[PDB]
Amino acid sequence: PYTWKFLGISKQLSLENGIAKLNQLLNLEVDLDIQTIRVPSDPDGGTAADEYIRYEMRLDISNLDEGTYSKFIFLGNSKMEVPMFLCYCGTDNRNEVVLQWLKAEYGVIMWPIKFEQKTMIKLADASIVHVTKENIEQITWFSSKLYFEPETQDKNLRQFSIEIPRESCEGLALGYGNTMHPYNDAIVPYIYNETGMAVERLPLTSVILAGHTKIMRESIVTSTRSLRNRVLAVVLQSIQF
Amino acid sequence: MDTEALANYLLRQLSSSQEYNKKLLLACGFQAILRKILLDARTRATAEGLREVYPYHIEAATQAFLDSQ
Amino acid sequence: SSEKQWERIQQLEKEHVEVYRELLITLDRLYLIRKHNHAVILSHTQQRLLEIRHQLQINLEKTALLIRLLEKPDNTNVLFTKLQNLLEESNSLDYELLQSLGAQSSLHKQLIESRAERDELMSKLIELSSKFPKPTTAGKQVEVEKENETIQELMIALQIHSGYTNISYTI
Amino acid sequence: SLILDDIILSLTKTTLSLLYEKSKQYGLSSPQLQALVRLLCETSIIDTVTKVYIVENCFLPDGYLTKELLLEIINHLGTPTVFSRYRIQTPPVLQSALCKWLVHVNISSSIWLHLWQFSFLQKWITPLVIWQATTPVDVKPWKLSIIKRCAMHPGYRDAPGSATLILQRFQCLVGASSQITESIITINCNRKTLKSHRNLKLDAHFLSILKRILSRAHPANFPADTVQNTIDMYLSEIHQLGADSTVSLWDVTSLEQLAQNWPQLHIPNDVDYMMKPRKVMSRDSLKHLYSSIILIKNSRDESSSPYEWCIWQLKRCFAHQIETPQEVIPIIISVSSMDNKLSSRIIQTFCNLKYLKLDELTLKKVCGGILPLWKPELISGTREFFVKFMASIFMWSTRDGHDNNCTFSETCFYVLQMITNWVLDDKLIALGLTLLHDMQSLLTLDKIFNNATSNRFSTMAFISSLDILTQLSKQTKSDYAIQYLIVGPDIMNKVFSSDDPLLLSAACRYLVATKNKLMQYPSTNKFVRMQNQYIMDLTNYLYRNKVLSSKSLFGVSPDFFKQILENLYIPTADFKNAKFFTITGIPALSYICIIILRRLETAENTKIKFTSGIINEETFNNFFRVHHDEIGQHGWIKGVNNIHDLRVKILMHLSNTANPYRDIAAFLFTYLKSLSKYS
Amino acid sequence: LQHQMTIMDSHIRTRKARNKELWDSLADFLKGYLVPNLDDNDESIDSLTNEVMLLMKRLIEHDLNLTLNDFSSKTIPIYRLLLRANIITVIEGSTNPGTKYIKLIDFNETS
DNA sequence: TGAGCGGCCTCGGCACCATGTGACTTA
DNA sequence: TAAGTCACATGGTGCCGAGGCCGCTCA
Repeated sequence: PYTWKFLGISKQLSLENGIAKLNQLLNLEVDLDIQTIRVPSDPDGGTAADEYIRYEMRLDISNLDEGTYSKFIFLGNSKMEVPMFLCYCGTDNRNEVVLQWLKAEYGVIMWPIKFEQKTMIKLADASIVHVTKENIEQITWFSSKLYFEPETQDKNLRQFSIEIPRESCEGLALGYGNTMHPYNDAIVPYIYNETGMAVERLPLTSVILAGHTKIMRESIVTSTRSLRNRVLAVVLQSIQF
Repeated sequence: MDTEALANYLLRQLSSSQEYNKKLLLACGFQAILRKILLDARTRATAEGLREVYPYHIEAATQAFLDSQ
Repeated sequence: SSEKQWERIQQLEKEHVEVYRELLITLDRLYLIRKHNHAVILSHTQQRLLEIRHQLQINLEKTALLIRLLEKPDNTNVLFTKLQNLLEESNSLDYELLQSLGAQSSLHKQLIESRAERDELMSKLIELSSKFPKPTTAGKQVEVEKENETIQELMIALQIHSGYTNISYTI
Repeated sequence: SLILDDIILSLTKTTLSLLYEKSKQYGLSSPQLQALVRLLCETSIIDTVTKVYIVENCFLPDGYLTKELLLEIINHLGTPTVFSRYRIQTPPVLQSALCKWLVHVNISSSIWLHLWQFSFLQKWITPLVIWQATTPVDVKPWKLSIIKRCAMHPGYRDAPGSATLILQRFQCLVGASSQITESIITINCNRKTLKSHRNLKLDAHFLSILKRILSRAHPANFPADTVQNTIDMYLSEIHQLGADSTVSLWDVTSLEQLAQNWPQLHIPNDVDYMMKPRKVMSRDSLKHLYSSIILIKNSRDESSSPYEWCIWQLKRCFAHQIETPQEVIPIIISVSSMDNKLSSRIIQTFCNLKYLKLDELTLKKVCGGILPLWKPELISGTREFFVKFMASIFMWSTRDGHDNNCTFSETCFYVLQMITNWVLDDKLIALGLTLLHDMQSLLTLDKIFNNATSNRFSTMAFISSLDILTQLSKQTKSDYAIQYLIVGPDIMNKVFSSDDPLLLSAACRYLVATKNKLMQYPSTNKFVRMQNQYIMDLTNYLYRNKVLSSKSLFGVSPDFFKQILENLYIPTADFKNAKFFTITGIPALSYICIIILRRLETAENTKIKFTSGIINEETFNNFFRVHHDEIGQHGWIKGVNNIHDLRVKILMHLSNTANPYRDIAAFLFTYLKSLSKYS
Repeated sequence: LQHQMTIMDSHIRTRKARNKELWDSLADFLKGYLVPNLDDNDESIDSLTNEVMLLMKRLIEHDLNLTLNDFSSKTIPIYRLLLRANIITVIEGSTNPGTKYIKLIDFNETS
């Protein structure tokens, strides 16, 4: 239950320099981690300019809950119109101090990120593909639940959900064929063919993967302590102009 | 419902300024009894491991309290 | 059901004027091609006169059976009342257009003079800002400031809670 | 007034009524309010119901509340303690009503917070300590500890909900002072008591009384509208609570501050806060001037922070990234309407087809906010770029098939306003006039501006261009070329054929202006005979009724014009070839003349009304035939005996100061020797 | 800015001044109002006031040895006034039960 | 101006699946 | 020691009757 709030950044800011100023301001050492991930390793997802820069800023004091574990995750690519976004979990009041310092030090323009319906479908696609230490990608199947809150006159239809079990989801994926985006290619077309609902047009408020994560229109909350690389990448292509 | 309302309850139970102060101190003592009894109830519930308290917990706590009083 | 009739005759008259305009255009270009062999590359100065003769034929027909219906007021046909409704809504808003245009033009003049004034002010302030010179222990200072804050807040608390009858802003 | 403090010194029944009525008429001054509250608090011979009636009905300030009034009030809000027994206890209902009246109107924040621990004051202290907390540095963990300690304290009633409101305001304000939402969780979770606390009533009858008193008070100091807005925003701050040597630019609070430390001023890189938007001077008191201050402190170039902020927040609006693309659009418009480099950069990077496809509404708004003020830096290449942009938007509008789409016409109106700004200056006037001619060429194409599918947007753009041409023709001091006032015959005859009365009036205005300019020009040039052709065709179409005898009308020979009349059935063939070719026969001016005739009948109180719904020679003759003896004596428009006299009398009424059709009457009064005497 | 250019063509002192002003204002307040209203120590206000300033100086300097032992019977109303302000921490010592260690809450933190 | 019905809505009690962790077993 | 099965105790979503204030609302 770690909600991730997403904010975009107008500039490619380099964090390996100047973080000592943040350490002096906050009177505590942060555990900045540098990684260079290549998310679209699939040939159909692109084979060039796939490298990202992943920063994991962490206000490390103690490890009991998110009151002392408000992580910060930054992702960046210099070959894009918008070059950087951040996402941070927890509810500590030092996080907005970190954001204010980031603004006042790098001169960046920061705005909250809202996901569209197709963006949420692509994020649900991204959050099942897991990278393994043997450098392979594994699709872990979760019993999804598309959850809608339509606005109709006289509040005729307040809300309606579409629950899809795990074995039915993998059966739909195997029926479509060998694909790496199951929801956008197999689940959503099956829903459209059966019930007539275009879920990329309907007001979709959340899709819930049971036991793993439940992404919303403005936040992503995950049972897992971190956020995988595919979700970060899909958020990064989401905010492009 | 303030402590002065409980003082009003006590005076209408018994039926100037100095007696009002006496009754206000009595209301403070009554609140102290209730807080101590509820603290003992949580202590015994946590001893048994239950998150909430139950009537037998607080009955045993108040019998132990009135045994000493 | 009368509103349905008016809506229906509305799209019928829209399609009617559309098909008549394009029919007139196709008829005139058909005459041009049939008199020539393939001359279809006529200039803008000729296509415009084709548009002019189209426009005068259109408004001449409008006036022509405007003569036919408005000459004798029957006051019984509903098309007659439709003509007065259309006319009274057409001529109603004519003055407000020019009034709003003139007011917004005066607004535009105000924009022009305000922009000129701000351009002058920015020019002067850039000239002045280039003439100013460039911009150029504290361990006990923060401690004595903290002591000042604690002493003044304790003074506020003692002045209020003791019922002292002179509360003032003591620096 | 002096009656108020005279009654006050008298009090040191009739006096109460006099004080009430003089407060309801004048209102007391700040020393008068001080003396009144000092007299009311110290004595107790006055009845308590009259005390609360005074503080709810008589205390009416006139100007600023001085600090001494607040200090005197604070002296009376205390309670007798073990260190102060000589002073008497102020009645708690009087204290609560005085705090409520204070609601009606760093040290002082702690003063009000330490008075918040009083139980009976808590229902009205809370708006004061909310409104005092305006800055993130105001809150502190000791304040939070005191608020939580008094909130969770028993023996109180209003403390949970109101203190939860205080903590919610603090959480919405600072975003620091490590997390206090779990402290809110420890306090009540009913969402009902603080729901009633978050909306507060201020006795709007007393608000109206103070409103009228303050409106009677000082000119240009508290006008009524700003007072109502300030009260409304102070209430809405309660309502929406559910969700050292150098000086920084934030800490500067007054215009005096900027002077002595301008060379010691440090501009911060906090662009989003200072560009995105009170009687107290603070960081947000001078937030208006920050954008200009950055461009003064850092010399103007296309790398400064406000330019990048405007570019980025406009790309966000075009890419549908922002939730509300109407909060930052006025900010971008206000910043970039001036400061020519930023506006030129926005025009170069956004005024094209690609960003038109993304969002045409925001592009229309930025064209309304940038184009009317722009003046080019490079004269060459501007015309070709603007022709390309207008062609692109015209293809984009016309491929849709919907003629209701008015973006091209609206941006055309904006660029005609830009041409107005260009021709206001004597330099680069040829570029503006050529762009005006290009816009006139685009506006008159029969894809949006037709005789069947009307478009009044295009007519408005056209009459705006004609108005700018008339205002340009009156400038003698500018030696522009003579060829830039004509628009070709192909536009003029087409817009003469168009049935729009305002557009015909604008065309007559353009002809009147260009002839009054062309009178000093030689009488035989390439364009003088062109203007002569214009006026002879327009006069023949408007008044003469001699179309068939002319050589041509609007470039069309009258044989075709007669052949259209052939096979064109008319119910009465008395006068067919001259019935509807006049001022009453024009499609845009037929019923207008009938309205004018009816108003002339109403003005003269004529018993006879023109029953026929068309003014022509046949109807005029029949109207005199049916009522000959009534027309002969009295009961109709005086001084009119024929249809020509009727048209002249109509033209008199169109020349009055009540219609937007002045210019057609002046055109007929100018270029007609018979009508030259009616000028 | 034109005026400032014409003028220019031709700090710790108020911090310490306000510190000393707060010191003497507190001294006048305690020597004239609070102790005389307490009217204890047989109207010898200064003898008790010396101990009062000692306790206040220990409170401002945040002495860790402050407790209820050094408060006399005359200073008990003063301590009750301080407690009513809710600006002090009342915590019983773990090493010495019954001795309530007393210090002011931090008036300067920005957490 | 004053009583007055209706959507709202939150309290909270209940119902049920969902969930994370220690204890214990398997390899 | 990595992984698995287990009941267990708490988290949480949905549901609904009670009741309150609100929101005009109409005479």
